[PDB]
Amino acid sequence: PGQGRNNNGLEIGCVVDAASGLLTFIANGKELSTYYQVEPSTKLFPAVFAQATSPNVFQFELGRIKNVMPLSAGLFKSEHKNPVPQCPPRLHVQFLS
Amino acid sequence: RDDYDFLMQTSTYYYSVRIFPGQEPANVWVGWIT
Amino acid sequence: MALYNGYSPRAIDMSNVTLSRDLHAMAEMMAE
Repeated sequence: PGQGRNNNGLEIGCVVDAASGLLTFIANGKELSTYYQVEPSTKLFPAVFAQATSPNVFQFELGRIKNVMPLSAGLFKSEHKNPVPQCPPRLHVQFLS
Repeated sequence: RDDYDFLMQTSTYYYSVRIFPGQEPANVWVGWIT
Repeated sequence: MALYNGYSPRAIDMSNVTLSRDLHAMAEMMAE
């Protein structure tokens, strides 16, 4: 739907339910129609494909929303029951080279 | 706020991507890869 | 898209948009 494209930075939220292998997306507090169903034991890497049209392109935000654990909880087994979002030094950004 | 028991029992994880103003959203894809 | 689309002065952070080479030449000549 119709936005100003610039009132606030676009926030695309990715939600992964690993117990059911269901991938859903949120545009702006609004569930998107696109969804995916992955096969069991799939290992999914968060990914962004971008063609830069600005000095500032985008940013990963490793937070959480209501009733959902943060990404660090599933990434690290030591934080499997830690609701507080974390970005340990092991997690970093890689690019196709 | 949220339900602590549900938050502990859930296997649902979240992350987000903020596309800054001035960057064309048609040139940005967000999701997961293997 | 736009057709279907106390006081808050809040406006748009706009300086981050890019311009092509022809667009930049346009801007230069019209500022001239």
